[PDB]
Amino acid sequence: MGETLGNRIRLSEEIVNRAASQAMRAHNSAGRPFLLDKTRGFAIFAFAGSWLSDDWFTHPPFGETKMDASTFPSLRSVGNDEVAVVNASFLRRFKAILDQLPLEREVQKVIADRRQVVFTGHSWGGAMAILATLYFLEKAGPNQNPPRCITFGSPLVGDRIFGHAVRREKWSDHFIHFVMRFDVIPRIMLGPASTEHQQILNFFNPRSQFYREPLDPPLGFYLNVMRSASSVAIHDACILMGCTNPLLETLRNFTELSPYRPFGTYIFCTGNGKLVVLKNPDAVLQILFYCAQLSQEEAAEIAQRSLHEHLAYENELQESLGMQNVVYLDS
Amino acid sequence: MGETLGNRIRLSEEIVNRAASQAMRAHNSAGRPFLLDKTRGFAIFAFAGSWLSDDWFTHPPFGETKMDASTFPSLRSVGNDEVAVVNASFLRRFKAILDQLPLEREVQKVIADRRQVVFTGHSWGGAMAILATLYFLEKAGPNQNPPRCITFGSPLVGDRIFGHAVRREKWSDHFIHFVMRFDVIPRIMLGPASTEHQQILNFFNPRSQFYREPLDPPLGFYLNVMRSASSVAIHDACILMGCTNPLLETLRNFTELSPYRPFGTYIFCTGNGKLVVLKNPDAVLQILFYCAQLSQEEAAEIAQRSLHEHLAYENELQESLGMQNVVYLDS
Repeated sequence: MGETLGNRIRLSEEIVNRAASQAMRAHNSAGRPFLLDKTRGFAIFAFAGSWLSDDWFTHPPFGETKMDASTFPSLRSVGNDEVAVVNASFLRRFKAILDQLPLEREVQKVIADRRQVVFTGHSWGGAMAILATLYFLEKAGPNQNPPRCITFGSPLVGDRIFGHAVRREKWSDHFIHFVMRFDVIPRIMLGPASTEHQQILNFFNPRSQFYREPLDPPLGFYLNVMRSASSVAIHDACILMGCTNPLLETLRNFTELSPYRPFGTYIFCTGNGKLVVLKNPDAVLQILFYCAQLSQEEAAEIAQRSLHEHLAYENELQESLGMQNVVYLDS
Repeated sequence: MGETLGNRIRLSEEIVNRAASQAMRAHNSAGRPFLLDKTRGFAIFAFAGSWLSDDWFTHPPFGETKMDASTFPSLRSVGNDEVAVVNASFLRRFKAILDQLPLEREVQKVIADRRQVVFTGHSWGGAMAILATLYFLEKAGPNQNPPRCITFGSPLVGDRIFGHAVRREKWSDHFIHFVMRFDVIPRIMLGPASTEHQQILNFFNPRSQFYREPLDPPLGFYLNVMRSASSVAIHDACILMGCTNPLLETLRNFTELSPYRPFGTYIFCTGNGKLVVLKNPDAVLQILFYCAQLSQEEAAEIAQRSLHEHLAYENELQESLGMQNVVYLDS
C-alpha cells in the first residue's frame, strides 16, 4: 500500500529480504550450485558463489568471449554487427549447471505450480542468477509470468552490446541489482585481472570469516579497483562527448580497458538506510565510482569496511526496506 | 604555408616557441612580476610564477571568490544569476600588478607601436597571463587587434560560469593552454588545498633544481591529484546525464568539490611529438584525467616524471612544432 519500493519494482519487500537470506545460505552448501526455496506463491533459486579465480577469468586481462548465439538468440546483433560479449567463465559455469542438473525441469515444475520464479545470487552467485534469468526469458512460453532476478554485490557480466540487447528486448526491468556503497565486487570487473585476484577472493569468501587467523587483504586492492572504475567511466563520458575510439586509445597510450558494463535496475545502498534507484546504464557506470570515494585516509580501514559491506546485504535491506527512504533518478 | 597548427590558432610557431622561452626566463627575475620582450611585430609580456602557497589559496579548501564585476564587466552574470567565480589569490595578485606597475600604459604603447600583444606564463605565471588578457579585452578600443594568451602548465583559474562568460563574449579562442600529459599543475586546482601544498610548490619551483640536496616530493601527491581530477570529471558527467546537485551531494556524502574548470583552447602534448587540440571545455575536463593515467607502478617514478614534464615545455614544443603531428577534436 502507498508508495513503496516493492510497488515500483513489482517485487514485495518480503521476497527481496527472503532472496537476500537465501543468497547467503546458498554459498558453500555441500558443493551444490543452487538451492530452491519455496514459499507461498514463489520459487527462489539461489546460486552459490565461487571464490576460485579460474571461475572469474578464463584468460587475462578480462576473460571475455562472444555470447552464445545458440543459447541466447534474442541477444544477437542484427546481421554482421558487433556481437554481444560475456564473461567466458560465467557462461561456461552456467551452461554446466543446465547440462548436469535438472534446472530447466525444476523451473517448469514451479511455474506449472503457479509460483513466481526468482533467480537470486550474492557475489559470483549473482552472475549465475543473471544468466539463468536470460535463459528462461529466451525459452518462456506465451502465458508464463516473466522470471525476476535479484543480485547482491554481484560482478558485472556483459559488455555494452550485451546490455543494449537486454534493454532492446524489454528485459532490463526484470533485473534488480543491489550495490553497497563501498563493495568492490560490483566494481572489480571494470579493471583487468589482478595478479592477486585469488587473494582478493579469499578475503571476500564468507568461509574465511571462521578462520582462526585473519586473512590479510592484498595491499591497495580497493584504490586499484576504483582507479579502473574511474578510467572506464571517463572513457564512456568521452565517447558520449564525440571522442573516437582510435583517438582515445592514443590518449591513454593504447592500454586495454575493460569491456564490461552495468545493465538492469540498480539500487545503491548509500548509508543511513537510504536507497537510490536508477535504470540508465550510463549513469550507473558513473555512480559506481562516484558514490564509492573515500575520505580521511582509509588506508588500513577500507579493506575491512569493503568486506563488511559486501557481506551485510541481509541486515542492510532488513532495515532499509522496513523503513524506507528511497529516491528514483529516472522515474 | 600548408596545414600547420600556427594557421589554426593564428599564432606562428616562431612566436609560440618565443613565448615558451620568455615564460621560463620570467621566473625568479629580481622580484619583477613580468618582463617585456619585443621582436618584429610582437610584444610578449611574460609573467613570473609564484611558489608561495598564499599566492595559490587565500583560504582552504579552494580559495575562490567572486570575479570582480567592476574590473571585468563583460564576465558578469545577467541579472541575479550566479556570479562568476575566480581564484582569489590570482585576482588579488593581478590587481596588484596593475595598481603598482605601469602595465596598462606599456600595453597601450606597444599597440600604438603596431605590435601584436601576447601575454604568456608558465605555471602560476599563466594565471597572471590569463587575467591580463581578459582585462585588456575588456578595455580595448575598437580597432585594436585582440591580445593573445599562451600558457604552459598553468593552473586552472575560473569556474564554469567564468568559462561560460568567456565563451559567450567570443573570447575563448584567444587563449591557448599547453598541457603535458603527466604535468600535475594543470590538474592540481581540481582538488582541495593539500596540507603539503607548499612542499608541492617547492618541488616544482625551478630554483629548486640548483639545490645541492634534492628536495623530496610529498608522498603520493600525484595520485592524490588525479583522484580529485577524476572526481570532478565524473561529477560533471553525472550533471550532463541529468543528476541533480542535491542528489550528487548525498551520493558522495556531502564532501566539497572544486569549482574550477578549464576554458579556452587546450593543446595536450601526448608524447612522441604528438599534439591534441580541443576547445570543448567538457571534453577538456575529461581528458585532463584520461591522458594522465599511469602504468607499471610509477610509485617512485611519477614524481620525477611529472616534474620533468612541467619544466620541459620549451624542448617539447621546439620538437613538436618544427615537425608536426597534430589532431583536432572539434575542428
